[PDB]
Formats: sequence, structure tokens, C-alpha cells
Amino acid sequence: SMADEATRRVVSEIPVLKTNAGPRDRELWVQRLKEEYQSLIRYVENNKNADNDWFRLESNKEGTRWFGKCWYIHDLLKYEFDIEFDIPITYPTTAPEIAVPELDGKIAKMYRGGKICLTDHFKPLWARNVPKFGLAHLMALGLGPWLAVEIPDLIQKGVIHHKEKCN
Repeated sequence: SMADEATRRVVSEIPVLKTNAGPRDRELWVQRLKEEYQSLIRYVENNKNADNDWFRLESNKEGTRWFGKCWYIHDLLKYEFDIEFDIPITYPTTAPEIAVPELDGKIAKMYRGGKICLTDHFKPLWARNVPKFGLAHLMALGLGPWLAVEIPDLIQKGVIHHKEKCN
């Protein structure tokens, strides 16, 4: 299927996660966080080697609240947006809800608080793969493709400003 090959191409060099543990699961959550951070840092290294280093993430010490930035390049202009999410108690079955709060009110494919609305195919894809997908997969399969639709539309409408010009 086209959907399966599209997912395969996006995820193939992202480390797979193993531990089926959420934020209240103590030593098992510590283990899941080691997996999450190793998957994220490999995805960032892969992105840098593809001239597509497009986000940073950090967490609180408990790994239950995540925050950082994403970047989007369009017509030689770079846009930067703050991102955040909490880890659901039923993670990794339940995918976190990434928010881009500065864009709240500007995007139809968004809920209150700037929580992005992914197409209806995302949740079933996540559900099919539990507990193998983690935060790197959420970024690569979820936020990344959403930015590639919604940011060009805001630029076309003329209602966001770039952070810097490209080189």
C-alpha cells in the first residue's frame, strides 16, 4: 500500500521503542525515557545529515512535560514556533497532543490551546504500532506533515512573520 510505503520511508532509520510504560510507571518509565531520548537524538542526527534539522525538544526531570521549537523554511524565509505537549497517563498507547500555542485561532485544523489536528489516519496508524512509536515518530509522522500544509497556507494568507531570511 501507498500508506505503508509512505510510513516506512519516514520511520526506517528512527530507533523503535520497546517499553510499554507511561509516566506513572517509575523504573519502567525511566527505561521508556532512555528509549525516547535515544530515538529522538538519532532522528535529529538523521535530520542534520539531510539538511532538515527542524526541531528541538526538552522535558522536565520527570519526562511528563515536553517543550521546544520547530522551524519551517519556505521561499528562503525561516519561521520558528514554540511547541509543547504533556505525556498522557496512558502513553504510549495514547499519542500526546502537540500544541503550537502562538498559532491558536489562526488554523482550522487546530483545537483550543493550539493543539494540532492531524488527519483521521494518524490515530489508527499509531494504534497499530503501539508501543513501537514514540516522540520522534510523533514529530516525523504528525507535526512535520501538518506544518507542510498549514504553514504555507498562513504564508499565502499573509498572517505570520518569518524569524529570519535564509542564506
